[PDB]
Amino acid sequence: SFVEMVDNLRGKSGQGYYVEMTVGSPPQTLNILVDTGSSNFAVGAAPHPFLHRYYQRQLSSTYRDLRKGVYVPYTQGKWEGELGTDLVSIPHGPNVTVRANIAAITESDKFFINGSNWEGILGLAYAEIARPDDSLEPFFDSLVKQTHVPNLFSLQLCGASVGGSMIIGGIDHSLYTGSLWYTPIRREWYYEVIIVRVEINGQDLKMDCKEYNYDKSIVDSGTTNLRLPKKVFEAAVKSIKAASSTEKFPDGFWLGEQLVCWQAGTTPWNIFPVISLYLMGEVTNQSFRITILPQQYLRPVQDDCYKFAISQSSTGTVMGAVIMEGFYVVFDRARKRIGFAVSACHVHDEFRTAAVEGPFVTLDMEDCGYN
Ligand SMILES: CCCN(CCC)C(=O)c1cc(C(N)=O)cc(C(=O)N[C@@H](Cc2cc(F)cc(F)c2)[C@H](O)CNCc2cccc(OC)c2)c1
Repeated sequence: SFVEMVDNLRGKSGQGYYVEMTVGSPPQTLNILVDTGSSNFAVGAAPHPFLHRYYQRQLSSTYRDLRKGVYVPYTQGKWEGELGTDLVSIPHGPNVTVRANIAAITESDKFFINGSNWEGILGLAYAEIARPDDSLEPFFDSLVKQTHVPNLFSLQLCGASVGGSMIIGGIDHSLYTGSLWYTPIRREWYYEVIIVRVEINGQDLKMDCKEYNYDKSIVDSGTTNLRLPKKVFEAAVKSIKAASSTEKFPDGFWLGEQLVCWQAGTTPWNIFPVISLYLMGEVTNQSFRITILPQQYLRPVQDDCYKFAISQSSTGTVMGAVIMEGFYVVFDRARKRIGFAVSACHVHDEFRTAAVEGPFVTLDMEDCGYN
């Protein structure tokens, strides 16, 4: 826990959350995107149309070239660069300084975002998915090994300019209400989890639960939307369409292409269903659920306009930012588990509320994992 880290994240809707950090000596301040969906720490190290500032190795007395190139291909985009090590600090984070690996970005493609206000990315996931390979120690591992910071961190992402908190080294009890519910981290590469059941407005989607994790399911703060496998995505859109059949929307809408609008303050929230994702518990045949409100998957962009924040995937389920926003998420690396709880900055609806509830009985949860 720590009071100094409570409101240390900012960003703008759909553009990711970022925390401030400093690299080098003397300290070079840079806004770094918080990403539990990758494992590389990378910062702009050369001009780019979208970068307001960038890491200048030359000006840091502590830089150290590792003399190795590097590139990382995300679903979204990619960047290329040169590996090295330098001293890093998080102003509004723990009170420590560590020498970590740093990918100085020299070239990028569809990575940086115009007006995002961040110039680097902090992959908080495990070594196994780090580039060039799992020998390039990710930041958090370095932090844990060099300092006493406990091997744990939590994220409180709040919707709307946007903000939230990244509690390094623990859990801050003033950021959530109710009980925390844990789901096992299936394997230490991405923050993989297993979804055992899915319901829309109470109705079980009735799909073989292997489909829910077809390929895999991960907790990705570096992705905006809720990303579902083809078969699942189709099932939901069909279910969500019917629920809101009272009104009609262009196909481009359900495809995330064109937004929809309503006379300011008249958004028909009630016609959009809640989605319940049931996760594997810590005990035998036990699980729990987190419920998302349409206020979470209908991202805001005169009138009130929104984008359908649920898109299909070819790489498994992705519990993105919009899914994390309603809750306080705990990445308990030490106990290989992820905890969920109603956030202090939860979404609102006079007649409905996002939640984390348990316990539930769910037989054969192991069969839900894909192989
Ligand atoms: C956060 C800003 C919001 N953006 C920004 C662009 C509009 C999104 O909404 C978005 C949409 C999509 C999509 N439409 O599918 C994909 C990504 C994405 O790829 N994010 C990674 C971090 C990242 C943020 C960034 F802003 C730009 C960027 F290029 C990448 C993340 O790490 C992916 N983890 C899974 C993984 C897959 C393959 C390879 C891996 O290797 C480790 C990991 C982000």
